[PDB]
Amino acid sequence: NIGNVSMYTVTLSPQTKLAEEIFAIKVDIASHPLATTLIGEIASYFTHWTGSLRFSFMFCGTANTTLKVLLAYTPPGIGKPRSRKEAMLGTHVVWDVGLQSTVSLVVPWISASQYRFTTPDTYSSAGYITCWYQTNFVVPPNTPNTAEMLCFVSGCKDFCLRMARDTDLHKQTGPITQ
Amino acid sequence: NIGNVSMYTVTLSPQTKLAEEIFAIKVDIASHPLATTLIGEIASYFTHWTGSLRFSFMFCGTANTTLKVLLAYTPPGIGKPRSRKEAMLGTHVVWDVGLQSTVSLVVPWISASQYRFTTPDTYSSAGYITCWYQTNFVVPPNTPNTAEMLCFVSGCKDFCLRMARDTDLHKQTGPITQ
Amino acid sequence: NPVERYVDEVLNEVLVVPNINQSHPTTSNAAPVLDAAETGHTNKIQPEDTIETRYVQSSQTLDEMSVESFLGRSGCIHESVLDIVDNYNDQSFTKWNINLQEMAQIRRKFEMFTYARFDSEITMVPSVAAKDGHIGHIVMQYMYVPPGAPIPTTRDDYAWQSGTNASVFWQHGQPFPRFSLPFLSIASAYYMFYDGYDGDTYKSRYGTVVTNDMGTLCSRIVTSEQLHKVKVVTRIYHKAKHTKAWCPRPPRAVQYSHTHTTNYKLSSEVHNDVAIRPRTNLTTV
Amino acid sequence: NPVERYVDEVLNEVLVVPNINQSHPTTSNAAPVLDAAETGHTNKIQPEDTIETRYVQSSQTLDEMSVESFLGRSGCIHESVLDIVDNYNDQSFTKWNINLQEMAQIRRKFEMFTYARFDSEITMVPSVAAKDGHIGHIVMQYMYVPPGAPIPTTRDDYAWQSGTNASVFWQHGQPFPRFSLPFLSIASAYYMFYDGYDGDTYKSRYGTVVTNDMGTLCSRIVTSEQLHKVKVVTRIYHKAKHTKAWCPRPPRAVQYSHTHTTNYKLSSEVHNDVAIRPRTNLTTV
Amino acid sequence: SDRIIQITRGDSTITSQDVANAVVGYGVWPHYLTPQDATAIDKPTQPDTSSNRFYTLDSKMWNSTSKGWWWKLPDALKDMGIFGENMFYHFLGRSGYTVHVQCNASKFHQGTLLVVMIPEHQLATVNKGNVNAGYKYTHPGEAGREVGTQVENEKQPSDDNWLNFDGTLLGNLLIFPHQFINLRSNNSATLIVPYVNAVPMDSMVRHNNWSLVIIPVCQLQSNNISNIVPITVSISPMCAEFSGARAKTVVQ
Amino acid sequence: SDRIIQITRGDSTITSQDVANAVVGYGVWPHYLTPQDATAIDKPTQPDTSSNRFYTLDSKMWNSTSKGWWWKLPDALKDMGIFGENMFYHFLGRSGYTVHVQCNASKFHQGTLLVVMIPEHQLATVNKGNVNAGYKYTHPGEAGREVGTQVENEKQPSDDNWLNFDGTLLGNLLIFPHQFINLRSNNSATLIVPYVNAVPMDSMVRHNNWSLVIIPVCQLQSNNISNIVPITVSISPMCAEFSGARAKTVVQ
Amino acid sequence: GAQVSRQSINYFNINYFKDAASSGASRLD
Amino acid sequence: GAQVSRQSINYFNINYFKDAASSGASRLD
Amino acid sequence: GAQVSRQSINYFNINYFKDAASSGASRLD
Ligand SMILES: Cc1cc(CCCOc2c(C)cc(-c3noc(C(F)(F)F)n3)cc2C)on1
Ligand SMILES: Cc1cc(CCCOc2c(C)cc(-c3noc(C(F)(F)F)n3)cc2C)on1
Repeated sequence: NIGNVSMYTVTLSPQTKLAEEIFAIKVDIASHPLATTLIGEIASYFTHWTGSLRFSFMFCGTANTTLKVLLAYTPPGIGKPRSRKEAMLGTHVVWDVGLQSTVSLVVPWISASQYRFTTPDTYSSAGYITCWYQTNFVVPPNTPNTAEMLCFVSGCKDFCLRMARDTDLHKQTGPITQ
Repeated sequence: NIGNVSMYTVTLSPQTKLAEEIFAIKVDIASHPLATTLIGEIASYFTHWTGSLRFSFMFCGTANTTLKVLLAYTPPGIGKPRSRKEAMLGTHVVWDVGLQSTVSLVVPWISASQYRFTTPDTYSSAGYITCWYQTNFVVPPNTPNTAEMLCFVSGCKDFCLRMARDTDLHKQTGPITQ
Repeated sequence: NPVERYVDEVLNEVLVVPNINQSHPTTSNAAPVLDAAETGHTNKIQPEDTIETRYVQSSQTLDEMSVESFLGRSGCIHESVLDIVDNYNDQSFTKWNINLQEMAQIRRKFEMFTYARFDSEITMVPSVAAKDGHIGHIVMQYMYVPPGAPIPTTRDDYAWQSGTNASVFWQHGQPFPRFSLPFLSIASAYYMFYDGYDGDTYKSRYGTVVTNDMGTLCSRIVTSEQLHKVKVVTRIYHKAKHTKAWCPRPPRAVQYSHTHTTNYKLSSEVHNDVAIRPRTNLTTV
Repeated sequence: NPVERYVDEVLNEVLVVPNINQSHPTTSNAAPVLDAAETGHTNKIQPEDTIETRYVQSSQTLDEMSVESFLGRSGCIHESVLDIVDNYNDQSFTKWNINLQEMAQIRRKFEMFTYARFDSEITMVPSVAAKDGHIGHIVMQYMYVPPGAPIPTTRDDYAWQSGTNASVFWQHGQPFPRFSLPFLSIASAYYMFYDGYDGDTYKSRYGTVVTNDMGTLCSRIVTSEQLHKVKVVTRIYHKAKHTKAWCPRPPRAVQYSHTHTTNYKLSSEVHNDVAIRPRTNLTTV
Repeated sequence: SDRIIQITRGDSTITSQDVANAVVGYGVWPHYLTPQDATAIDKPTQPDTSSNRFYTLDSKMWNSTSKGWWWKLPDALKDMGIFGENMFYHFLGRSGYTVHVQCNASKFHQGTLLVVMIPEHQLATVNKGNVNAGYKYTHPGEAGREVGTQVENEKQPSDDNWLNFDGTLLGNLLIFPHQFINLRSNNSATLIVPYVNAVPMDSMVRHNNWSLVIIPVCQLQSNNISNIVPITVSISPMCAEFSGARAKTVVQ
Repeated sequence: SDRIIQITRGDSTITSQDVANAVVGYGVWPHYLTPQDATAIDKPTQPDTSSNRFYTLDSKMWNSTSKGWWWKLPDALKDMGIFGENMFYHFLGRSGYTVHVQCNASKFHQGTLLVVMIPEHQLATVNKGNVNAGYKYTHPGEAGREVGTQVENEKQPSDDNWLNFDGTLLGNLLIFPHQFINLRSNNSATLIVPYVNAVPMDSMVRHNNWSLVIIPVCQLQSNNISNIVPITVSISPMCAEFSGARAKTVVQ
Repeated sequence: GAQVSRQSINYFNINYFKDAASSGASRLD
Repeated sequence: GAQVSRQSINYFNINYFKDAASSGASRLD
Repeated sequence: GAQVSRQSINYFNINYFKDAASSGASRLD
């Protein structure tokens, strides 16, 4: 997918098994799927971060496609959840798709220390965001049997970065000439 | 002409074709025909310039010689005008020669940026000044069939120079000795 | 009490982040978590709206994230080399067409904004390598030649007199030279990007090269020819002071190729050209 | 509020240029664009009189165009050479008849006025070239010998005692020497030009050489003979401070030939001697 | 109702019964040049209702393989009535815009367009050294550029939508004024942008201030593919003013 | 001095050092349409300095046999900058004018031109029954019509200067706004005319409001005939305003 | 020259050169 | 010795040597 | 900027940089 706009969309569809997993990523602001986002890029110019993160999701199926999804945040000190039941025991939002296409899940600042390192460093690893099917993806006849979802990220009022440093998300391996 | 006082005069005379061109120069304060004028020499000790320029012309024919001339300023973003019609669509003064021998055309400051570079640099190239015959050069019998015109230049109340630098209108290629 | 203003400067507590207030369970038909990203606006929901929060007194401050702080650090923008190999007259002087495009580190930070207006602090770090064993007494001259002024073509060109240009003479063994420059543009802000040309034909130049002419930096070893050859490398550092920036933009994702242009190279396997790391699948953290 | 005066100095807004006011179409028998250059006066017409202008608030300032600014920058006025080749006693000292006529760059600026009165700031840049590999401990002495005082004829002449003359001793590795000099003329202003002689016969001298005697600058390497030979070049820079200038004049159009004289050389094709570039014809921009 | 809009400019009125609000770029509404920021001393011409009106560009067809489209302003409006004439007879111009992108389908169609207005979108060329995009490529006119079609001339700009045709990642385009046309929610996007530049007025011929970029982030799908789903763009200048009049510039 | 004049309009300034005052037609200075006399309800466009400026027409040569010249307004200004563009993109237009006729010779030349501005100069055809002057004949453009030259097509208007090309006597043209350029006295004529019509605005393409007629009543004589004595006309619209914008009308 | 202020904890905020470009980093907010 | 001035933003305009020729560039106007 | 105090034996207690980490050893008690 890298090199395509499809690297930005998650596909949903009618499931045959219940409570299936949709996606799972680390919540660390400068960790991998989210390092290249704007907040991830700026966070990469600083050594420490703190505050709550806001993840939003916009459903892009037809106006006749329905779906209920569970978005969960698993605080640290445990592995990523292996089932919807395990995931829903953490912080979560049950999203019902309807007239308003977008939902937001806030990953609260739940940490031992007041700040965490922006770079991938275990001790200050913030947990995971996983998405599961709450019910199913239902559609009437003659309607596309698959649909995309876009995912966004930004910082809440308490977001803050500290200790400026150079980034490792960009480099120079030769002279930049005229 | 260089090396003669005639490098300072433009010759006018009875024309056989209508609306002929008399002269055309760039309006840039430190550009070529006007680099050696006093304002051009001082402008050459600075990197930036701004403000309006005042061009004056003094007719030197006999008191019985008549003439109407169109002096035009063509703002940038277009080539120099190829005809009197094309030129008169820009800023212009129709000069009627009579008891007062001199006329002045003001080249208003019409620029994108607040200043321009004094040195010949396209982006900040200010346009052109062209002169054409509005009617003709008429004289009675027994009168010289040609006459000169002198051209002057100075700066208006808004003229201003900035960023001092060394000039390229003078050099030293060997020791100046006793 | 400005003095109070001064105390905040010393402790770096000028811009405080807000507190988290206590929230409670709710059951209503106002659903803040729901919205429409189509509007082009970010949902304004805060933690108190989704979970039940406790009251926490935020001490964090945003001073370090200010535009002044982000762009206010000296970074290298050029490395000048005067390497004496076999001809002192030809090798003891050089010139550089000034720009902030050759070093990726600082170029990328400035390019996170479309326009930026600032004063500059230039610091120079010269180092003399004794190729044959001795450096003698090295004295350098760095001269700023604004566009239009005469550029020196020999180590004794009359232009080195510096009758009007600014020159900084540095003597080996003295502190690193440093000076400030005011905002130099003919416009109100420097263009970090410029979607324009200098003409309307197929041969017109495109980009910041049309607007960012800063002149040339001419430098030479003032000392005359010495028996032992030296290689003098002068690194120029730049720092922005009293900064303002407008219209933020996406950070450069691929390597830079050339100055004044957004041109880039792309290989056969594109994931190597960007910092994005391939995920095994959607569910592998 | 002089303090207000100080703020203007810091921002360089002491001398403001006037605004352009809005003007309107006119039909009258007062024709400002018309005049007579014969009068020797410049027509005083402004843009509002010829075109219809809008109201624009001018922010430009003329501080940098002041005579203080124009003549207030250090330029090289001399390059002194003490080259030890084969006789330390003869080559370790020299002298220079002071003047501001040898370097075209600053000479031309000062010569844009007929008279000028100013104080001077002299800065010296010495550089020791190690011709054999070592510079040892170089200590220099620069002595100002006003007209009449005894000029040294050997490196140990009693005149180097400097019992009354001003001498500056510089030691290699210390900052560049610098000192100020007050306005030195016996008249009220320095003559940049002088249409006069020192007598009334065919052999009398003509020009500024009659009025601008400034004395001699005698210098020597204070250190005694060292095994390794050095070549010390001292460049003298001058800057005018607290300046006043009278009767402006046309800038020098051809190269200078000699000091204190307006003499010039002219070749067979004169357009090469002036900065005027040949036009193809009257209508070729 | 928060999902209806009527925009009146000059003699034109545009409506939409399924909007997602409107975006005012950088929060500044277009306004005329003030005497404190002005620099070119001659009195500006302000065509008013004759130039500040909606001009509808050529329609584009959105299909399952579309990669995007882009237009540059003021270039796209160069052959449009009085506004277009004014930009060629004058050296300088200044203007804000109301951009209204239109695209309707049905409740059984799905797809998403990211509509963005980028200031100073300096295009890149790919794998061509220091050769930059040529003038005629970045001045397509009202036809704009359909990403993924052009015959590789050398000065042809990048056609990589995921890298914003300029070396930065697509997902970050949201930092610029933008909206989405998500077929299940809305059928139009409205962006109102002020004049943004480092000088108060500029050449309308050599400099393009804004670029309208429309990229389909979610593929158009339905079970009635033979029905063509076009995308139409209508742009209205706002507070247009020109200065430094002369003969008409003829380009290329 | 009562014999000098400087007329500034937009970015143009015209001077003359030998005038015979100025004439303000019917004593009314040009002014914009007021809401009490207006009728077309849409808001007018007023180009201001971009259209209200002097436009110089093609020069004519006056010789011992010249019979006259005529131009019709606004037709003569149809290919003139912004004013010309505005008259074709709009259904309606309204405007006054400053007409400045220039002709200089010498103190040893003699001759007299009657310069007249006629409202509704409906031309006649001679000996052709009820066939009227054809559209292209009365719409010569900036080149006007040189009396006594044309190749007799049928719808060609009258070329009889003594009958004002309309069946009335020349000596009575003085009842219309006019001036004379008597070579021994002046070298220019200046007439400033308001908008005159029975409706507040009108089609700039189908209706010509004023006609500039220049007839040499006293033959040009001198003892240096090889020196050409041209006549140049410069016209400046005043208070030009247009209404009812649309696509550009293409004529003939 | 500089801006002395009092409360007693004076903040002599000196600017040593005569150009605005010469001073250090700007105050925030 | 130098000219302290007040408004509070003092402008200590110091002249470090005892000769007029020693001071820096002159004030304009 | 610093805290001038009076009794007359002033204690100009200067802090030359704009960061708290820059000052010397702390007062006791
Ligand atoms: C965009 C943008 C912003 C800027 C300002 C860059 C500052 O650039 C310089 C640099 C880096 C060095 C010198 C310089 N180096 O040495 C000298 C002197 F000491 F010789 F004056 N001047 C001058 C400028 C204008 O350039 N492009
Ligand atoms: C006209 C005109 C104006 C001036 C004043 C020129 C200042 O000239 C000098 C210079 C350049 C150097 C010295 C000098 N160099 O070194 C020394 C000292 F350090 F030895 F005192 N004095 C003295 C004067 C009067 O000279 N001619």
